[PDB]
Amino acid sequence: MRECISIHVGQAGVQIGNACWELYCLEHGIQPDGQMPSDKTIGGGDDAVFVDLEPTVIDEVRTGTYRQLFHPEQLITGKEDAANNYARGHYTIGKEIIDLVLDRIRKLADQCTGLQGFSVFHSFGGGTGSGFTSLLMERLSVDYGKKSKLEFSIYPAPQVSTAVVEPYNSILTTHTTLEHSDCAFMVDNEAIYDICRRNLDIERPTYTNLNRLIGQIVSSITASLRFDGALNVDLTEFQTNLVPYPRAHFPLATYAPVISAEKAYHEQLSVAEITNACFEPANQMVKCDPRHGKYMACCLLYRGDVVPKDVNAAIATIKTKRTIQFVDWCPTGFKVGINYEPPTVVPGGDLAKVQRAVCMLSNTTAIAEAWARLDHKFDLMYAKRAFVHWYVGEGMEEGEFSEAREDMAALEKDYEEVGVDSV
Amino acid sequence: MRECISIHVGQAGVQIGNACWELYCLEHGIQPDGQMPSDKTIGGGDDAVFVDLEPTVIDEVRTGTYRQLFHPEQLITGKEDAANNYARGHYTIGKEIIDLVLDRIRKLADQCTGLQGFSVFHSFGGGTGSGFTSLLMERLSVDYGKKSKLEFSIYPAPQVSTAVVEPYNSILTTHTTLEHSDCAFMVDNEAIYDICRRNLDIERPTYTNLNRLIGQIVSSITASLRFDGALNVDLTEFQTNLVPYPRAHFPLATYAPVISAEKAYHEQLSVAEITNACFEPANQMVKCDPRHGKYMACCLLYRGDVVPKDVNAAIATIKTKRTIQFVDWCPTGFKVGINYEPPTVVPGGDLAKVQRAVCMLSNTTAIAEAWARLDHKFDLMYAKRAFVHWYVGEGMEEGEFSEAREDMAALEKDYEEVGVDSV
Amino acid sequence: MREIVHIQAGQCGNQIGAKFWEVISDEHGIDVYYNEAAGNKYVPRAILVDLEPGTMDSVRSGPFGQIFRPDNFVFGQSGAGNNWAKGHYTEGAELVDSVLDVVRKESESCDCLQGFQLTHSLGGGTGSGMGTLLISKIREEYPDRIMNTFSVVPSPKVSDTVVEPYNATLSVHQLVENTDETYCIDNEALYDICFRTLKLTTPTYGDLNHLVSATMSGVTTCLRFPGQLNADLRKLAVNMVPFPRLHFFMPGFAPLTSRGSQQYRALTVPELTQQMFDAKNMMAACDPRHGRYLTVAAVFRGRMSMKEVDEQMLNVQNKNSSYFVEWIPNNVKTAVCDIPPRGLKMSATFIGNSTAIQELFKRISEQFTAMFRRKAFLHWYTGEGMDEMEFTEAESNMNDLVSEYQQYQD
Amino acid sequence: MREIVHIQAGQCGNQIGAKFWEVISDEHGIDVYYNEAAGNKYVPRAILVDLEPGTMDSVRSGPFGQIFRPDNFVFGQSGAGNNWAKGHYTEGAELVDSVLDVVRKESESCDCLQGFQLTHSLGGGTGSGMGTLLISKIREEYPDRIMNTFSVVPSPKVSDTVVEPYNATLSVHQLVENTDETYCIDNEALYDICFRTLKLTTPTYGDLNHLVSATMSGVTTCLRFPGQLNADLRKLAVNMVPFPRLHFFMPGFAPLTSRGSQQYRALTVPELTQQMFDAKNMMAACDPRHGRYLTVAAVFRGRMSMKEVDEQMLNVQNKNSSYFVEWIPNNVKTAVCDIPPRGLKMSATFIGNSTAIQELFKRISEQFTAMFRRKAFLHWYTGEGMDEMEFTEAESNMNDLVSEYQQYQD
Ligand SMILES: Nc1nc2c(ncn2[C@@H]2O[C@H](COP(=O)(O)OP(=O)(O)OP(=O)(O)O)[C@@H](O)[C@H]2O)c(=O)[nH]1
Ligand SMILES: Nc1nc2c(ncn2[C@@H]2O[C@H](COP(=O)(O)OP(=O)(O)OP(=O)(O)O)[C@@H](O)[C@H]2O)c(=O)[nH]1
Ligand SMILES: Nc1nc2c(ncn2[C@@H]2O[C@H](COP(=O)(O)OP(=O)(O)O)[C@@H](O)[C@H]2O)c(=O)[nH]1
Ligand SMILES: Nc1nc2c(ncn2[C@@H]2O[C@H](COP(=O)(O)OP(=O)(O)O)[C@@H](O)[C@H]2O)c(=O)[nH]1
Repeated sequence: MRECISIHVGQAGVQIGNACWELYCLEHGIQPDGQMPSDKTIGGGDDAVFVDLEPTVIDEVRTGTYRQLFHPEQLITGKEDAANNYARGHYTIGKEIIDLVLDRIRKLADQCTGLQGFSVFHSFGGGTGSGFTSLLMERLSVDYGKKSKLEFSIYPAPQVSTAVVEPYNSILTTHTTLEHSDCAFMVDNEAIYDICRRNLDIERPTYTNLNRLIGQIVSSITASLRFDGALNVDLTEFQTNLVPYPRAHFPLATYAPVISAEKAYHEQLSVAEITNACFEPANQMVKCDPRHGKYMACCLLYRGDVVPKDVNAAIATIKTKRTIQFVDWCPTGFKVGINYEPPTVVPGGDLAKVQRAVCMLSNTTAIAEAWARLDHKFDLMYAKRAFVHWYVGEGMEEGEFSEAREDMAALEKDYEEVGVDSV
Repeated sequence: MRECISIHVGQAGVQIGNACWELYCLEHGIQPDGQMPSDKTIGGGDDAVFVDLEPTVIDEVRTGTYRQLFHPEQLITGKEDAANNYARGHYTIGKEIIDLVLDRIRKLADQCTGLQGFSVFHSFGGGTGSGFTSLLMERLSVDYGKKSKLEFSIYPAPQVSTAVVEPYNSILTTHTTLEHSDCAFMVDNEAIYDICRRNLDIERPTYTNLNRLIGQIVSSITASLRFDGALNVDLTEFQTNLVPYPRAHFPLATYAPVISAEKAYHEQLSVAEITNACFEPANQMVKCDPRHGKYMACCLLYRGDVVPKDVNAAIATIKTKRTIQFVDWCPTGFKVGINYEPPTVVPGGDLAKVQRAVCMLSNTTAIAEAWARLDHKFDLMYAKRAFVHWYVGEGMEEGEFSEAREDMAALEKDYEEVGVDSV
Repeated sequence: MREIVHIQAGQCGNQIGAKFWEVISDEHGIDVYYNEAAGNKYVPRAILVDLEPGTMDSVRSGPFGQIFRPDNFVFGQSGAGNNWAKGHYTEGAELVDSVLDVVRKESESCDCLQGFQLTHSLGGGTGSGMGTLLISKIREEYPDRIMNTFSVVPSPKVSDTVVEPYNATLSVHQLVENTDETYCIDNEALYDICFRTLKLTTPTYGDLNHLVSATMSGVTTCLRFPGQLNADLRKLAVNMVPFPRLHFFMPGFAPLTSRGSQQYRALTVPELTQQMFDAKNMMAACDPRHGRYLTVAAVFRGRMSMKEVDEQMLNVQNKNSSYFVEWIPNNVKTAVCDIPPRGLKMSATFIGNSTAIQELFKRISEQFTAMFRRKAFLHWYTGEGMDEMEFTEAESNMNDLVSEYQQYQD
Repeated sequence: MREIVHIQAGQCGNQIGAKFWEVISDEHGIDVYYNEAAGNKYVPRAILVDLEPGTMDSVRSGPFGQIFRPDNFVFGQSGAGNNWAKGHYTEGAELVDSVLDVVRKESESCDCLQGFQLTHSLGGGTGSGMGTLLISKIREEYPDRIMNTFSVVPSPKVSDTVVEPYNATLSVHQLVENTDETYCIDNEALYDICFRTLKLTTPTYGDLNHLVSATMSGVTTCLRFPGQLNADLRKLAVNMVPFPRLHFFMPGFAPLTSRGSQQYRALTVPELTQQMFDAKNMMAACDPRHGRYLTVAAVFRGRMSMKEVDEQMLNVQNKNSSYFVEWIPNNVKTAVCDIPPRGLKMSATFIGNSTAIQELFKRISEQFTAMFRRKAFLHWYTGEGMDEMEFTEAESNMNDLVSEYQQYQD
């Protein structure tokens, strides 16, 4: 019934998103629905806003297409080849295609009574979809304040793609928080170009390889908890559990049963053979290390028919390990949710169908680590000279940084105001 | 295409020039062209102004002729047997035939678009062509300022031809400079009546003998660098390299492979067997001695097909000699130019054809020497009485000298403002 | 979209910029096949421009003497030899209007305009005085647009008592005027290759020019057409230009080798990753091993093991850790792009902002203050305005970089 | 072009000037062959002029008594003996108009007029009062044109208590009036040759006149027709006349020898270069070895080794370095001119401005103040005006040269 709206701004997002409605092939929301909004109310009553700043990556849908097309009209596009100077795409250009996107949205986010929701598929570190969304939201939050916002922002990859890239995050977060977003799932490409190279073999992890995998996880969240069924959830009730303080805390993600096809799935993994790898480092998203941090939550998400009586069997075994450890102000437990719906895999794209899907969500005060090191490859140059003059000769600033480095600093600050002491 | 105009005033010039278009028999610019201007644009689109003040020496062309005739009309002529009192030919008489010459020129220098150039074949030390050209230029410079001017002025010969001769140069240079001419190649007959007697045997070096040799050199300059081909040059770009300061510096000339016919050419001289004699005193023009003077340039001109890789072979060997030495404010190097075109010799007139022609151009601060001694055989008499009353009783003066002795003095003055110190 | 408006001016500039379009081999039909034809329709967007009549040489000769012919610039009869004042104050300010009339009736052409990569060789006023003018003339008109230039620096060898005091009055703005980004060759380095490494008992311009083109193309069309992912002509100027007064790129091919049974690692895949990163194979010749590079772009050519390339490219990035500024988090990025040239089976393409080019600067700097100031020879320009300075405020600029550059070279 | 209007006046002047044209042998046809016939058409441009009837003697006699005959001057009956006032103030001022009527209807004759070389012998009022008048009468009319004169100075011997106080009133202007240039003979020197050197128990005018003509011709027609290069009748007065009040030339042939098996060096080629440069063979007899020569012209005749001549002519120029002013850079120039005379096989011709002629001046100077002033005899001129001075202002002139000349003689 009540549909949350989604908007993927920027190649990294468009490409991701693009490979999600491909994963969102899980049931009814495919056949003769093209322009057939009618029927049931969910999966998208017309399974939607694609706004890129590079009319092309976002053109492998309509003009030339790309195996498919939802609704030629919901994919805003410009001409300005790109940007890549945050300001250059957040101000200058942005300011141009932000009222066709904000108009479109409203003229979508305002269809069929009762809104509630906005899943913004992001990706930061490259203007357009790094600087233009910094605005999108500043806008939405201005006209949907009572509505919540999620964002699967793709974190940069230590394989370091671009300089001037590190610094975007900072002049980005600084306002792409309080001024919006209650939750946000950091991805960190580094992760996958590592996992989709280990747990999934693959030599040179192509973007799609990495999309057919950041795309699965997204289902095992949004989708995983966004179609009634049995045990359920509400977007409103997504933070209440996962979100400690308004300081938008970034919950860490972790998928566990990942098996290619060329290797042995082992017939199956006990409903617990999984929920431990699910606790294995290399099976997370943000390449963190909650090995030094008191969870402020933690809540499993099993998928594809499972009987509780067997779940706790590991929620136990684990418990028996002196490690883990929570904080205080939180009942050092879980919130485990089970889905009977089977884990949807695609043709060579997802690689092997599982019997049991498992992907939990915990916000350990340790993400702060792999989350401030990104503040080093910044306090580094961007404090001692750096490419600062482009974020000027293409827009305003000269403290567009600094000014926006404290709150994005006060983060690892806050992340200790919940970890250094018994309060 | 773009042709520079040439005007030879004065027997010494007429005779020279007369034997140059004879040397300028180097290719197409001979057959049925008589009054056939058509075809290719060079060597003279009608291979031209001959203005002498003695209707006769300049009459061995048309009336009686002399083995040939370019264009009966371009050889202005008077009646006034001669003159020889600078004023007597620069003022008095000159003032008469200077508007048939300046008219003819303009009505030549203004044919076929794009001018640029004036090669004034001279010869100073004897009015008419010593005093009438002092005016020609004073005129041209008045109606072609934007155009450049070269002048192969033949320097007097210590075998001293005429008194009152020494002193012309002085009341001549004084204004036949700044007020015209960017470059000027001093010949100094002394030279040849010596070289065309040594390296060319010959007992009593007849004017033609001396013309069939000042004539060759001129080709290996003007011609040598005035018909595209391969490596090239532009008149505008003749001083840029050869001309230090506006103080019209007189570049010193030097031809190297000189062999009669009656003696052994030695089959050939290594392309370097030459470029050293080319650095032997006796093979120069002005009987100077750059043995005491920091070159401000120096640029070789090889002719008749040569491969660079062998040239520097001597430009090297030489370099290895502590001597030579440049100034400072100039990259103590060269500007070497090679011509594939073979060295054109004439029937007994040029004496033997070479395999490799070589003639460089350097302006050593030592020409000043053989160039101010000519100021002695003047400060001598022309300061203590001298024939000064003719340059009066045949025109104005009484300081036509002196007044015009300082700047022609300031010369060996300047020639040290580029040689006494490290500036 | 990367509509690139290729500019090519000056005699001894067209000659190179010409046989470049000889290197851009894909002709006029008859051929990834998912082409990225940047610039203009199927006729070189090129806009040749000469002061004299050099727009013909081999320009309109044996190679491809059809560069949109009915547009070429000459004006018809002129001059401008080796006088900067000329072709930037005089016999050219005539032409400008002509050009800045045909580039516009060319630039526009619907599709978003990339910028203008202007070719030419610093220090020769014909098209290195006309062009350096075009820039300041294309600039302050097309601010937004990014400008490029493949300027050629006069080999320290020294042609002309003027092929030197020339350009030093260019890098007096060819770095404060439109030129947000500009690669740079040094004829010195070019002789030296056809000598100090490659063979050739002498380098015919038909030699000391080859690399000049198989190096531009090796940075041009690539980072342009399909290959691995993509690239345009501007995100560059933002990852390769840490500062305003920017820095000149020090390009550098690699598989130059020489004839012979080229078994010198016989183009080993890791060879490209060495056959390149050295002054023995750099087009500016300036001991890179001097100061670190503020950044560096690579462009591996000729389909081969992309693994080895990141395994090798980081290698040296992990090797001479003494030459990578180290205050610019990941001062390098590779690029692999399929379809190879016409004789290597593999080939790279250096493009680094190495503070070593400093040399190839303080050169055309200790000749002016050491000549055109040590006394004179300038009394050849004043003819065309240029009175007094304009050679000192110009010396109080390009001479600066010494200091500027020396501030991170460290 | 050197259209020379030859003048010949006075009895004892025509006689010499006549047999001159006897010396100019090339007749009226029947003969370098690239002739320089200066003067007039094939009839001596000569314009003989006598006060009495002397225009006939041997004039219109055995030699060539056809000097344009139908023009000759006499007026018809007259006189003018040895009275300067006469033929320059009187019985001549009648004739002048006559002459200055036929020289003009002769001078003109199209071709550019050289000037006028006027012959005569100073101190004899017939044609050395008429002529000295002609001058001041050809002058201040033909300024431009250069005038010449082969005046003959009355041998110190002293004919007439008047063949002396005569000319002294001539070199009173025959050097301040048209005479930009004038050679000069001294009869004294002429006896002396036919005595002190050459033989002759007595010099018939048919002796003391020979040299007079084989000396003029030796400076006339040469430096005129073909020979080596060329020459005219005026560039001379500019290389041989250092000053206004000029200086009189001291002519001087050489191969005079005498009969006998002339083996005195038998006209050795170097002999000419000695047989000439001495007072034992000079036509003014004035110890040249006195003062240096401000200049000197030579004119070797009779085809022979031009080498020897410059080898010899500089020789003495390098020899008596004590007699060449030495403030006039190259106070000498040779001249070689093929075709020889009628009996030498070789022959030279001195023409020097030697301050030695001073003597041949202070002579006709210590006779006036030493006579015509020492008291009188002048009471023979006053008859025809000439009252008082005019013999003292004339003495306050030619006497000057003493000083003037003596100022470089040194
Ligand atoms: N998760 C994910 N990340 C991607 C994908 N493609 C690129 N990226 C990463 O996302 C960033 C790429 O951003 P770009 O597409 O260059 O830029 P953008 O911000 O999306 O938009 P523009 O500024 O207009 O180019 C880099 O950090 C890439 O490593 C993809 O398919 N999936
Ligand atoms: N180089 C060279 N110099 C010559 C030649 N002929 C004459 N001269 C020089 O020119 C001068 C000789 O001039 P003359 O022949 O006496 O006179 P002119 O030049 O006819 O006299 P004007 O008509 O008044 O100029 C000397 O300086 C000679 O050295 C010649 O063929 N070549
Ligand atoms: N790289 C390169 N340089 C050249 C070429 N031809 C000439 N040059 C050099 O270019 C430098 C700059 O001046 P030049 O190019 O001649 O100037 P232009 O005549 O205005 O084009 C000179 O020093 C030449 O040596 C060529 O084909 N390639
Ligand atoms: N050398 C020379 N001197 C002569 C000749 N006839 C006369 N004289 C000189 O002339 C003077 C006397 O005669 P001249 O004055 O000529 O007589 P005029 O012609 O009647 O005036 C003397 O001084 C003679 O020396 C002659 O034939 N030869």
